[PDB]
Amino acid sequence: LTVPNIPLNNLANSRVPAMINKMTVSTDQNQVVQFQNGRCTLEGQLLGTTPVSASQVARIRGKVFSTASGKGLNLTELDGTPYHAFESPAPLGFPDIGACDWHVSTFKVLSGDPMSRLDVKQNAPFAPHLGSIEFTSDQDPTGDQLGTLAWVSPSTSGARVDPWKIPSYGHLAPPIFPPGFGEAIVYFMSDFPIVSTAQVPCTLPQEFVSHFVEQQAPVRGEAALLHYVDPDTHRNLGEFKLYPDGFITCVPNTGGGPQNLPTNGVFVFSSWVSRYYQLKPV
Amino acid sequence: QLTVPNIPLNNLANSRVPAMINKMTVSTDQNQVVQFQNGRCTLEGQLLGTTPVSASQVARIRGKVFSTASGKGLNLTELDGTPYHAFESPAPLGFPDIGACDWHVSTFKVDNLSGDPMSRLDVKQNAPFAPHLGSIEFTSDQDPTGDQLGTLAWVSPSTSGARVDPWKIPSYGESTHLAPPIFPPGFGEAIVYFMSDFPIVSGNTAQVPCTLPQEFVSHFVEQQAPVRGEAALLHYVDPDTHRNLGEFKLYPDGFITCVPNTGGGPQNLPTNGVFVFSSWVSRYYQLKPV
Ligand SMILES: CC(=O)N[C@@H]1[C@@H](O[C@@H]2O[C@H](CO)[C@H](O)[C@H](O)[C@H]2O)[C@H](O[C@@H]2O[C@@H](C)[C@@H](O)[C@@H](O)[C@@H]2O)[C@@H](CO)O[C@H]1O
Ligand SMILES: CC(=O)N[C@@H]1[C@@H](O[C@@H]2O[C@H](CO)[C@H](O)[C@H](O)[C@H]2O)[C@H](O[C@@H]2O[C@@H](C)[C@@H](O)[C@@H](O)[C@@H]2O)[C@@H](CO)O[C@H]1O
Repeated sequence: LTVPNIPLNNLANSRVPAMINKMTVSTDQNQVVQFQNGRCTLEGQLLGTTPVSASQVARIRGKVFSTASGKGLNLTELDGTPYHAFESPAPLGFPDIGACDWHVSTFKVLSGDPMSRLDVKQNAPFAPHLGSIEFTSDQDPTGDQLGTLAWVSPSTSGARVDPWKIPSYGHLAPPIFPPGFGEAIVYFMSDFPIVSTAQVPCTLPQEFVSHFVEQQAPVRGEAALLHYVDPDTHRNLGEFKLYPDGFITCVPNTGGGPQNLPTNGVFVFSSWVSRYYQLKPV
Repeated sequence: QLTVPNIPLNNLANSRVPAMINKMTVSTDQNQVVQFQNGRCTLEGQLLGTTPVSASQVARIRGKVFSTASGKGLNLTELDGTPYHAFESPAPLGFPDIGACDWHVSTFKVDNLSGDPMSRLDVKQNAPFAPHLGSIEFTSDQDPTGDQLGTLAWVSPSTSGARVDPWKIPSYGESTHLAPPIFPPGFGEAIVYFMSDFPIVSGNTAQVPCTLPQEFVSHFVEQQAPVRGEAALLHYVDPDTHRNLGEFKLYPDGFITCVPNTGGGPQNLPTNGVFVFSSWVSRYYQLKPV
């Protein structure tokens, strides 16, 4: 097993199309998350709606159809092949930013302005598991539309967007529980236009996901001990544990944590360790 | 030891636009020379041109809005906001390389958002287009200010009568330190182009070619493998049956070739195959047609 030999700031977010710009721990270190993207086991098994490429993250494709009030999308996979309402929560790569309006910029798969912005609410007709969502748009999209989540905003006036939530979809990756004993889940944060924190967290950089899928490495221990290394001085900046279920922890120093580390370090696999191997605080 | 990504073609990203690869092809003129600045990396992991590491850096722009007596522009930075220094690159890393057309780039202001946060920056590749020196002019129907970060959304012709040719690169300048041209390397070989659907208005097709899938680029950067021959022989393999569907050569300078059958080529291959490194071979190794 290896992890990507790529500095953190050259890694992509796995929940929105953006680069990672810092790490952090949650304000409540017992907080449980259940992100559906950026989920993959160390052996390379994708979970939830997680796709392989950073260019599949938080994208939607579907055929426009007429609903009672306007238009909707009958979803397909991003490659245009049919979506089958089966075991996954939604088509692969479907956004997982819950409890907010989405604004998705799509094109018809040209003359004039080719873009449509689809404004999607997560209310009753939002049924991505079944394969359909509704939208309003100031443009006139028709046919086969492919696009990318552009920004998010509150579901109702006065509400706030919490990008730590996931949608109700109508094989949902399981919750990630802080494993105890002072360890805290490490979240990888990206700037992203959120109207009304304005950073989106994820639990694995996208290139970690493709790395695990590509490598199909056997898991040889209860956790993988990683070092976060300065690529210029080659000094070890901190210890992290990578768990088989596909998330990373550290022991954050009180009043601090991985948010105080440089954002240009490289994670390097060091050794397999037991589940209760104690980390040096960071 | 050199490997290539164990990822099927349809799960690979384009290295010139933010899109997934949906097929391979060869150019209609098989002697056509290209000089793309993104998707460029040697087998030893040396990035060339403006090529970034991540698929989510591809064809993106960041900069600070400034005004002139005549209009507005962006003073470019790198995508992480750090200063862009004109040195040995054509532009900031990840900067689009779709030449000779108007660009339409959707940006947001980095940091307390209210209302519609997006601005569409309309960029012309005329005189004020000087990304190598670190600035471009734009017009916009919105009101972007401050630190704007965004992604190429679509492209359209420079003039009314014109077409978009996504096989061209910009004029970045003046010496701009371009990644060198890629010539078809002889022995009946044709460069393999990886295509993605993308909104090109008034292109002959709505597709953008690139010469390396983006995950190949990051793979080479990570691996930092030594080059041990004049070319790497690859097989394109069906992941279910494990059978070899065709021979390809991967060159040290960072591109892939095949010998296409007359009237055909890799465009006729299934799109769910995986490239696998086979062996190092001589420059003169003659490929079986595909
Ligand atoms: C449909 C539409 O055009 N709505 C505009 C408002 O934005 C909507 O806000 C609601 C919640 O209030 C919801 O997020 C929709 O998805 C938004 O499209 C707009 O409100 C202003 O901008 C919003 C994004 C909101 O977040 C806030 O910034 C502000 O109230 C109003 C005001 O210009 O115009 C509406 O047309
Ligand atoms: C500034 C503007 O919005 N102009 C509209 C034209 O779009 C511009 O076309 C020029 C080239 O003529 C260039 O591509 C700019 O980037 C565009 O913004 C528009 O042209 C029509 O739509 C274009 C996207 C393109 O498909 C063109 O072939 C087509 O004629 C014209 C016509 O609607 O209106 C202009 O106001």
